Amino acid sequence: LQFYRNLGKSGLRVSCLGLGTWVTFGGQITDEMAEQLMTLAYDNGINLFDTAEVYAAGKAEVVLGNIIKKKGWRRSSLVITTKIFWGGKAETERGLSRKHIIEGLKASLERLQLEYVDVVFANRPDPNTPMEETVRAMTHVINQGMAMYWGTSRWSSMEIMEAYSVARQFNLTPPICEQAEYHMFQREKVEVQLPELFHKIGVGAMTWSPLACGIVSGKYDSGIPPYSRASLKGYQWLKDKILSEEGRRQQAKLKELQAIAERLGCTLPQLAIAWCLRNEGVSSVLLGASNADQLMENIGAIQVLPKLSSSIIHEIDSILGNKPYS
Amino acid sequence: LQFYRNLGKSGLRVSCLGLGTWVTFGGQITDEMAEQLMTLAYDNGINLFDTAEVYAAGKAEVVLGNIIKKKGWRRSSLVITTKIFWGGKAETERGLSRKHIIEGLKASLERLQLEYVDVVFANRPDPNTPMEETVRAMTHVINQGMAMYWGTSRWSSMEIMEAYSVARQFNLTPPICEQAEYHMFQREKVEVQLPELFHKIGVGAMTWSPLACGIVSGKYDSGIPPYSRASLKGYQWLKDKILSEEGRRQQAKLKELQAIAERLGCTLPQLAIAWCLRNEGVSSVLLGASNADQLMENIGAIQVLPKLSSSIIHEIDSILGNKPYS
Amino acid sequence: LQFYRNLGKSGLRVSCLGLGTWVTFGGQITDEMAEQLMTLAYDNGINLFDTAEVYAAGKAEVVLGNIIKKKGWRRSSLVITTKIFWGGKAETERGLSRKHIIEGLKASLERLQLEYVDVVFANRPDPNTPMEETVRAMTHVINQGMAMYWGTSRWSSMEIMEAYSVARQFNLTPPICEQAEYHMFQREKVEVQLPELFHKIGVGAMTWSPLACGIVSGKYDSGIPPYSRASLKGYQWLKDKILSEEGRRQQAKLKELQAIAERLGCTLPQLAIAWCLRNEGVSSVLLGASNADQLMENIGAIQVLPKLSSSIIHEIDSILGNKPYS
Amino acid sequence: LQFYRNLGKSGLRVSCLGLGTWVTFGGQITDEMAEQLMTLAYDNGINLFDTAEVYAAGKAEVVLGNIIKKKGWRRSSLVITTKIFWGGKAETERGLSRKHIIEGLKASLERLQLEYVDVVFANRPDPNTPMEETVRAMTHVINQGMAMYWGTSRWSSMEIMEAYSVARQFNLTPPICEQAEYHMFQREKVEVQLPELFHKIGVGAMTWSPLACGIVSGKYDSGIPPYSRASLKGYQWLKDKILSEEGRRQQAKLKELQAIAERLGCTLPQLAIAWCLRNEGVSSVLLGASNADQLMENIGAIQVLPKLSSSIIHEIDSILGNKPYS
Amino acid sequence: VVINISGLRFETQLKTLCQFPETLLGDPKRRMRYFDPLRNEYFFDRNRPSFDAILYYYQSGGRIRRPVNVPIDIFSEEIRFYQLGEEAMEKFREDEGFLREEERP
Amino acid sequence: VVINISGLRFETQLKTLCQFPETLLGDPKRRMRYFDPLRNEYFFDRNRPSFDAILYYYQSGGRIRRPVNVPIDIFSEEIRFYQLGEEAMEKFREDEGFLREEERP
Ligand SMILES: NC(=O)c1ccc[n+]([C@@H]2O[C@H](COP(=O)([O-])OP(=O)(O)OC[C@H]3O[C@@H](n4cnc5c(N)ncnc54)[C@H](OP(=O)(O)O)[C@@H]3O)[C@@H](O)[C@H]2O)c1
Ligand SMILES: NC(=O)c1ccc[n+]([C@@H]2O[C@H](COP(=O)([O-])OP(=O)(O)OC[C@H]3O[C@@H](n4cnc5c(N)ncnc54)[C@H](OP(=O)(O)O)[C@@H]3O)[C@@H](O)[C@H]2O)c1
Ligand SMILES: NC(=O)c1ccc[n+]([C@@H]2O[C@H](COP(=O)([O-])OP(=O)(O)OC[C@H]3O[C@@H](n4cnc5c(N)ncnc54)[C@H](OP(=O)(O)O)[C@@H]3O)[C@@H](O)[C@H]2O)c1
Ligand SMILES: NC(=O)c1ccc[n+]([C@@H]2O[C@H](COP(=O)([O-])OP(=O)(O)OC[C@H]3O[C@@H](n4cnc5c(N)ncnc54)[C@H](OP(=O)(O)O)[C@@H]3O)[C@@H](O)[C@H]2O)c1
Repeated sequence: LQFYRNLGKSGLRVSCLGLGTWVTFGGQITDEMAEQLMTLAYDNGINLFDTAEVYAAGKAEVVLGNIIKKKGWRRSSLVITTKIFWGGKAETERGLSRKHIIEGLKASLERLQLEYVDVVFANRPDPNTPMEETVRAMTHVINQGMAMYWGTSRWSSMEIMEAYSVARQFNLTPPICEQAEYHMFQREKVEVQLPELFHKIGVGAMTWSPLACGIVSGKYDSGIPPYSRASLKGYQWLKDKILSEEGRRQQAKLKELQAIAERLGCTLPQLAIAWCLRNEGVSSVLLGASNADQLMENIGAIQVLPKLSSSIIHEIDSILGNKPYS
Repeated sequence: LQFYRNLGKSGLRVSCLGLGTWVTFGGQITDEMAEQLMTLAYDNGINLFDTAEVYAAGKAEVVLGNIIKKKGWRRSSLVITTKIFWGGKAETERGLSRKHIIEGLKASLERLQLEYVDVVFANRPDPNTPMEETVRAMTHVINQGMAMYWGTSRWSSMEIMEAYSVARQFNLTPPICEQAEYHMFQREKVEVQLPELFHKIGVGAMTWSPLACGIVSGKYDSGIPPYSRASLKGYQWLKDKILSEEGRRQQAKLKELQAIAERLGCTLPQLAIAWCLRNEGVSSVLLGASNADQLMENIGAIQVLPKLSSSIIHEIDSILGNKPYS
Repeated sequence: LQFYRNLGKSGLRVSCLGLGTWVTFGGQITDEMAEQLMTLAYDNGINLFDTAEVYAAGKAEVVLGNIIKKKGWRRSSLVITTKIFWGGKAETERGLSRKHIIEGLKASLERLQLEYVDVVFANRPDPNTPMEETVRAMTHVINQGMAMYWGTSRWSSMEIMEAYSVARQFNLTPPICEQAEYHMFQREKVEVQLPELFHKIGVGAMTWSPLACGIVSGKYDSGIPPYSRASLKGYQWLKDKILSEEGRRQQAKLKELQAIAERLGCTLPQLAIAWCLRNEGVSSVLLGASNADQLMENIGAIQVLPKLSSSIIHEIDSILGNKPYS
Repeated sequence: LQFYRNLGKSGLRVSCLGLGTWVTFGGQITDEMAEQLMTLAYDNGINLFDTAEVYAAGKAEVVLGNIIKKKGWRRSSLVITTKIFWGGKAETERGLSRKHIIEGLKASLERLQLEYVDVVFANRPDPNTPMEETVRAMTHVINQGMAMYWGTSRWSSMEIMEAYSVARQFNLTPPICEQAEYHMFQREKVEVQLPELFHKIGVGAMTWSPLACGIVSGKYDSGIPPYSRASLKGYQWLKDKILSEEGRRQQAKLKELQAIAERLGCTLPQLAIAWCLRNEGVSSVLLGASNADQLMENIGAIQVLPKLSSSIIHEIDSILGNKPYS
Repeated sequence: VVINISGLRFETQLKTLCQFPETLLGDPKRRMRYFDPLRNEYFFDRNRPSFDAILYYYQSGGRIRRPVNVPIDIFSEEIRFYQLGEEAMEKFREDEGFLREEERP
Repeated sequence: VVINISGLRFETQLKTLCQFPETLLGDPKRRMRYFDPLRNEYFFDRNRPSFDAILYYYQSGGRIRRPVNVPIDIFSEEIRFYQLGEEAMEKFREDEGFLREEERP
């Protein structure tokens, strides 16, 4: 329906698709494909761009900050996020302490060459640091000007409620968003838990990896194609999930959904992206592409969403069968 | 009565007339008429100068910041305001979010070449952004030094009371003023609503467009004079309000008030400006002029106010007949 | 008794005498006498130096900031104060608003060439500005680093209690001191009112003009000596207070106290300074001198204080007779 | 057990040994031995480095800041502390006032050439300054960015509870640590008092001088060796504690503990360091060395700790006999 | 809205007080002199336990009780001070049992 | 959790309210419309002294009292509003002595 929607109940207006960053930027794909990938995504209305400080050991940000410096886009028209967690080998360089949030955002604001990011994310929950230190540290970088909002990522629905009860007590700022994984085979958290937080306290949801790193892309039925994600080093954990019997059963479940894709005049990635956007409790979907012909067919999946009637939803549920108990 | 009065219950002392800025500055009139218009207004005791960031697409501020840089006036003797709302084509460049208030005031503090404005105004209410984000954002730019006070504009009397109940809860700063339209044909809000807020919470009133963009100026009886406001492009909405039967009925009501102007040794703009200043619930009136001979006759309308007895008020009410139900 | 005492109940340690600044610095005396006056006062243990922004129309600070720049004293060993009130002809340049405290301290931190003063004083109470604006403005300049403490001057004992009930409510900083006039002929406020505030809330007292601008100095019995304070322009109000019958009655009361001065091996200024220091509710006395031979006899009045027994106090009370009703 | 443990309940992860700084750095040992002493301690996993502003009259920091500037270590991998108390001859240059914490940390951030220290310590309690001023001053330097945490040193267990009841009232930051002396002959405070604060409010313990300035090092049985600590000037108070009968009785108690050292394949300093680390209520031990062969045998005392069974603890208690009454 | 009866915080909605738009608390020009713009509340220096039955009169929609501790000469003043009207004053009458005297023919 | 009964702050644990997972306060979808995300509390505009015996019902584990000041037609509505159930409604019955009528054969 709406293209530009609010991030939860905050004032940030994000595009419903957002170009992410992983192994592609600074790693797998080159630097000229990266500048090509951003200019044909920014021109199609997408303003939300993600990164972190663990991607490519701090090289995914230098290839992202060089594009915006060269292309000359206004900073007021973009939304740049950044996650903080593992960015060092030392002991005092990974965590959600006050020393790492203030230093990690300051060092990742020179690789991006900016002056502030829009949202700064806590990449995973820290059990050693108390919750009062992480809420006080994220409010300090907002008030110094280094960010505008903050949000959690991979936190449970109890630790988001715990980092809100602290912020409403010490007069600090609560989080505005949450990054939770969401596709057709991991739909537990964003369907039964996060829609209750959106009505209670008003956090959003910014789902990541909607194609399960290319598993739902349908390229993994006959084996491993060359120059794919699983054919790179460090991704044996991905390849052992599709070579196993559990992944091939999902590949057996992808054959019937292939038939529902061609019925609606689309392909299977264009269904799986627009399947995530069928709700109102999801505020944006973080995409990912390796070349230009992958991306422009993914942005085209907005028009698939008005074709997504209640009948096609109700029988996709029959093929998957992993509807969570509500 | 008093020339320099307080802005509501705050500590800011403003002149009761203040030179505004619209289509004139940077648009209609030239740049040499603009520097002439400010030096013969600052020398007559007026210190309050208004602008915004939507006027002339961000060119009304460059012609205002160049005058104060050239004329060499002390910054401590002036009061410069600025409104924030529409200042971009993008989606994340118009609103009252935290991202636009902090960026829009920072970009409009380079076109003015200053270091801080005195009041920063919210130009119209935003329904998407919650009230806690706009009060927290306006308190952030005050504490960083980029402003001194803040106020609302075109907000209802409920959303000013809502942006005060938040500020007294989270220990933030409430607004000090409100810009509401006020002339002889729009006198509803500033007469029955805003005098109740001045006694309850202590906001002021800074009325804008006292001549209804030249309608009360008496130049629009025989048609459209050349080089007027209605004769410019983008002002068909003004011209269709005076060519309609509703505006000509107001022109029929301006013929009798023309007779009351010459009785008191003044003209009809000098009555209409001093008619607004007859209260104590109005703290300043924002003027507007196109040339020097328009302005010096408007500043002269201070002395008309001690001639404004209760008899002339009570029969001007009979000619207009739009006295609101109290 | 003790030389370096606390300023009230704060942590600031001030010398019990402090060299002030008025008509002498930048006005009456020259600039070479001024540098001579500071180096022979700083070497005798006095660290507290006063100024304001109305003295010599902003020239008493340029002659004070040039000495510390030239002599090369460490900033951590001094205590420099500054009062804010009248420092401009305009309407928005005098008051205790948020616009004048932030601008007046910033402009008076370039004439002093420092980065921060120690105490910033409100020179007289403002009836137009509400108390919540002046406490919020003085807490803003402390948190920005431009000052360290703040205090009131010429405020009544109710408006110091009102600027404390606000600061303990909105979580701001209360004042630490108060400048009240104190000599043998004005001893009402510092004896019956300010010792109750020192026990209740913990403010101090920093008395000013202990010789009543040279009236108690004994030089004004036979008339006006040349090159005195009363012989300068703008001081007719002083001269009409000593030429009147009321001042000559005080001169009649100074003849007997002249006899008590020579009994204790001192002169009459050395008694009147040490008469003020006989309490514990007074934390410092702000001196004032015109040449070197005036000052070194005034700093010597510390040793007169252990000679001040209860008998000499009880009969000085008999000569003056203005003991306030306790 | 664990090498890198949390500092109390905060998020700071410190090594259980930390190289301190006293008479050695900038004083006794040279500058080339100092750079040698840090590089062979940083390479063994120790990141916690201590200093203050009274050591060598402000020269222990210039020799510490020059090493990190030259060696090129990342600031995010270190933990640098600093204590504030006596750093001037003047009266307003020693204390825990707001004027000395803000100035003393700013001047000690140019001798270290850093931009922020990790913990800033209050070196001893101040009875003149109220507790609300010291908690407000330490929260001001944290929020300005000049530090990250703060802690107390030599404060009693009541003044740490008093500087916590204030911080939880005015919405400030409580301390996270406490430096208390701890060895075999001063074990009162860290064994019966500070383990109650770790469970109640969550402060840590960072013990200093574990060898009692070389008394437990076993070099002081036959007299004073040359080039020792007691053989330097200004350390007569140390020499009169080992030449007295009380210290020789401790030397009589060191002869039996010499026998327990060789039984476990270690020397007596390697026992005394690992004796302090046997608890969980102690978060780090601040070492001290004069040359390289002293230090590398002290870092080796980690492996002595798993040999420290309950039997060797229970009979070391029999030799000393100063077990506090629990 | 927040009402502070000499230290006790009573906090109810605005539409509850607007059910009776003729009383003290219902009229936005009569209660406006008891405002406190520093704490955003109305401060009355009245008896503490007598307001627990005044607020329940607005919430229930017309019923008048009397708490057990407050005597009758005290609770008859709070109905006179909050200007509840003679309709509410006579509803307090037969709740205490004392019926008013009938008009003579 | 914090419950704000028209100005009076009651603050209990979450596992106390989860002992009775069918009432108003026990069901996280029925009490969710009374939340207040600015102060992090639940705001009910009900009678003040009647909730002191509702909260003790959860804390003690099932007992129902009645405070002395609140009458029976008031306290019978708070059990109906907080949806304590007929088990708790009939436990309020014989506590007041009034036994229900037996079913005729
Ligand atoms: N907060 C966290 O903890 C966290 C952690 C990890 C990632 N993330 C975010 O998640 C975002 C999404 O990353 P993702 O790569 O996992 O999302 P994804 O959409 O599930 O992965 C897409 C991958 O499949 C391929 N692909 C996309 N469309 C295709 C199409 N039509 N046909 C064939 N192949 C197609 C692409 O190249 P290939 O064919 O070469 O595979 C791409 O690499 C990342 O950018 C990152 O910002 C967040
Ligand atoms: N907060 C908001 O949302 C908002 C929105 C809009 C404007 N404003 C403020 O309102 C302020 C007032 O603007 P305005 O122009 O609408 O006020 P105005 O006084 O009603 O308009 C005066 C216009 O009429 C003409 N005029 C003035 N005196 C005259 C006289 N004696 N005889 C003949 N013509 C005369 C002038 O030139 P012409 O004859 O050529 O017309 C001028 O353009 C603006 O400066 C702006 O700061 C605020
Ligand atoms: N907070 C406020 O509102 C406020 C207002 C005004 C002043 N103040 C402070 O008050 C401070 C004190 O100023 P003040 O001049 O009025 O104090 P003062 O001690 O009463 O005046 C001393 C004057 O008398 C003369 N004098 C001093 N000792 C003398 C001696 N042994 N023999 C003969 N003459 C002697 C000096 O030169 P002469 O002989 O030439 O007179 C000097 O000018 C000022 O520095 C200012 O900082 C504060
Ligand atoms: N917060 C406070 O108030 C405060 C006050 C004072 C100190 N401190 C901290 O305490 C820290 C520890 O200082 P410290 O010197 O007193 O600790 P220490 O470990 O008790 O003293 C060790 C001294 O003994 C010698 N030594 C060490 N190991 C030895 C070994 N195996 N064999 C022979 N000699 C050995 C060393 O050289 P020598 O043989 O030449 O003696 C060294 O000088 C300081 O760095 C400082 O940061 C804190």
